[PDB]
Amino acid sequence: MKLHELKPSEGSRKTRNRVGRGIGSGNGKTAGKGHKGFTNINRKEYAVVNLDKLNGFAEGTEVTPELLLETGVISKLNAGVKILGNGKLEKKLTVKANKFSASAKEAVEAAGGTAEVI
Amino acid sequence: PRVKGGTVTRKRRKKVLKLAKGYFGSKHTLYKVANQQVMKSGNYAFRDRRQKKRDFRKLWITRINAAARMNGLSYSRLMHGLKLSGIEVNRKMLADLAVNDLTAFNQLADAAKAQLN
RNA sequence: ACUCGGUGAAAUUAUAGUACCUGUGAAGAUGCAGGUUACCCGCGACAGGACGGAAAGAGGUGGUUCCGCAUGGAAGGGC
RNA sequence: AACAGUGGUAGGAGAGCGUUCUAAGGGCUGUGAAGCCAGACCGGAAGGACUGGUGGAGCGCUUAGAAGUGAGAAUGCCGGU
RNA sequence: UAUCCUUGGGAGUCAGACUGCGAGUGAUAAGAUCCGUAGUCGAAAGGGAAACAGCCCAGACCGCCAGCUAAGGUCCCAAAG
RNA sequence: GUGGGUAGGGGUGAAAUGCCAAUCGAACCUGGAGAUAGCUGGUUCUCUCCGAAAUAGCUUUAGGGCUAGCCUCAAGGUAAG
RNA sequence: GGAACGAGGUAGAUGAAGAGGUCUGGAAAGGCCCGCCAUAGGAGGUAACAGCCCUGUAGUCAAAACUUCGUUCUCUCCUGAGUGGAUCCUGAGUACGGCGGAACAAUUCCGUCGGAAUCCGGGAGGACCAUCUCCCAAGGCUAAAUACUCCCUAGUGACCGAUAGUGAACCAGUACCGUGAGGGAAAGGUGAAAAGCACCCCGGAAGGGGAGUGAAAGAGAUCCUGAAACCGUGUGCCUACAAGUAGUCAGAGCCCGUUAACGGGUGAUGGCGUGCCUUUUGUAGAAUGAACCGGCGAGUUACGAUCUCGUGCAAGGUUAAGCAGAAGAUGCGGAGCCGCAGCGAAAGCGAGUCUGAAUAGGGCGCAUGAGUACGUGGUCGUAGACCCGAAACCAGGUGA
RNA sequence: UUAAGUUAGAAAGGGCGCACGGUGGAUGCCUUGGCACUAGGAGCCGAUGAAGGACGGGACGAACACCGAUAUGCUUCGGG
Repeated sequence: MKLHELKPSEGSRKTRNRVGRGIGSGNGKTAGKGHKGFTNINRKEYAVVNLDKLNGFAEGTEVTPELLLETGVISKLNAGVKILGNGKLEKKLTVKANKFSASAKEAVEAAGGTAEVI
Repeated sequence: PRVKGGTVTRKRRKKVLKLAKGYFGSKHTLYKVANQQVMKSGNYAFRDRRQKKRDFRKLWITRINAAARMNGLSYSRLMHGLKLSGIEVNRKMLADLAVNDLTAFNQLADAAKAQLN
């Protein structure tokens, strides 16, 4: 791209509409304006890592709140990690979460991995 | 940056003042009245380009009426006879020429007379 | 005041080659319609119009296990 | 190509013309630049050339970028008459 | 016959005027009184009614010194018996 | 005549406008201050497409504002109108 | 408290290379054909546009005398660590309480009265009552990182270019106005060089006409260029029987001859024709504004919200302050932010979950993922917020 | 010659176009002056009389600038 043949991407730049510069532009005399007119003290809020996130959670054998955040799957750990029963996680893998759901519990136990709770 | 501007204003006003050449008194000198007169002239020119087509037909009809009454007919009877003979394709304008330049066009009046009987 | 010699302003001002009558018309027509009059340019008067200015009228009773002060009691909960 | 369409205030939408500056490429110009004056030229409009005179030293083209961006009305402000 | 539904962005507008029908209203003829209901102007030029915002005919993209008609007209002004 | 005094929610000693530097029903100058105004006037180049409203319900409503009605642009439903 | 070394500041010194030839020209730095220097191609000037003509620039240096910093010498000054813990100290009308206003269980300030403890001692963790956790009040002193610049030095602008930019490019806070506080202008340009007109002629002079200088004198002192309004001289066509928003369409005659074009100027006669703007239901009006010409004169910027388009990456997307780097790009910095699930006031659970006895009903949410970081554009909100224009109120002053 | 008819031309001044001037300072080029910042300095002067001024000083007028009865300048140390 030479400095004398600069072309913008088609549609990225629009010309500003200047109001009040003649009656042929449609925005003349009147310039387009026409005529005269229970909260708690502290709440525990766990993070969420659905089974679908753990679906293909190759990441690491132990799904530690650390790895979760380290790899990036979970960001702000907030109060703590919580696995939720959404998805069909399918692979031999251990797990380490602060809290679990009923569906998450039965899925991890039917999988065959550990389900220790901090 | 700042933009001054004098050249565009001077040129745009000079074009109008040059279009107003030949008007009376202040109307070819001062920009404000010359602009008004030029706009009025544009309107008049449109209206009169229509009225010209209106007026030349009126002139043609008058001349045909005169030359036809020189033969014993009127304009209406002659036109009806001419149309009734198919020779009416001939216009009014061309008829009127063949009235100031060849009154031997009476041939046409004779044909209309023959058809009107 | 007027004529001649000298000197020399101001209010006002869309452009203007700016007649009269009878009608028409958003207020009252010079500028619209129909008619009637009128050679071109001045000077002095009048005060008619002057769309000139002046004017001036005019409840108790009565649910809550929610959290709970770092910790418990002790307090207090959206509705 | 065949039909159909093209009055317009408030207003909505679209496509453009010019001005100052900056960047890149290309150029003009003391054998005469910008500006000013005249003309019977070109485009659908905003506009753009070409000749002649004056002028006596700077200016413009292409593609982008940024705006103190275009005047006939404000009992506008300043100057000239 | 080609419109109408949803969602989203942007609006302007909130003293309308006159004319004709009704007969809803003094339901009768009304005038009234509003009520409806249609049209035009507003935002619409052109031809007619002498002149004429709202009446009658009719909706101007631009040229032509071509033709046919609408309302209204055909002794002269003034086109045509 | 000359030289002096009374100062602004004050003086001219309550009773008088007769006024306080062209200013007086509250002096003047600078600042808050580019005060505020629903009131008034103005808002600068061009062409193309489409094109309104002046009606109902609220607002201490007062020509101002809000919700419906009427306009335009885009995307979907599609063929419902 | 002195003394030696180093680097600065307040003057300066040195510093490469073309008269190249030739053309136009008043003049060469320009054109064309040739060479050179470069740690120097920043800038200004010179008769036009210069690297090599001048002043200069890069690089090297340089200070008698004042100063600003460093480094060293000199100078001056100077104990800490243990075992215990028999016995004393660890900040007086204070800590805290009443009493009123202040402020405003209330909250504190100040006064108005009171009034402890003190190591086994106190003070705190919203109050109180106990557990535990941190600290040690009523004495004092401390640089740096931060705020701003009337000034001085070196520079830099997609800043202005004489109605602009400071009010002030010029003997400007001047001239003027006012008793005073105070208010507050206008006004830049000969030419490269004065070479700025000897002399002759008309005229009292002013001012001209020659002569001369100069590239130019129509560059001659408000002396670059010089537009419009406004004012004149000459001339081609028309005009003294004619009623007009002054044009437009038709049209002879006369006079010309162009960016050669179904040319230009003027027009006797015929038809049609109630200015522009604002406002209003509606204007030609006895609604409103403009004497004319010229210049200046109004929808911006910052921070939030939201929508569309573009680009990157995508269930993930992104850095902020700072550090280094020409006031740059950029590199690193991942703390933080938005999204990837909802519901319930909360309590908690969870593709569901609250309400309701209800597995009744009901509400929301999944029930087929797209967001995020920038940029352009539209609109909204807060900032003087499109521009102009009141009466009033307050503060500090000046005037008999 | 008479009669009856037609036309032309006329400019006191004026209108349009053109040519040539005057007045007046827009426009274009230019910059002596500004505006906004950056990097460093420096952040006080005064009873040993300050900031700011009045009056004076040159061979010969007024004014600006500089200086103070030692008055358009004095001494010294450096540069040139």
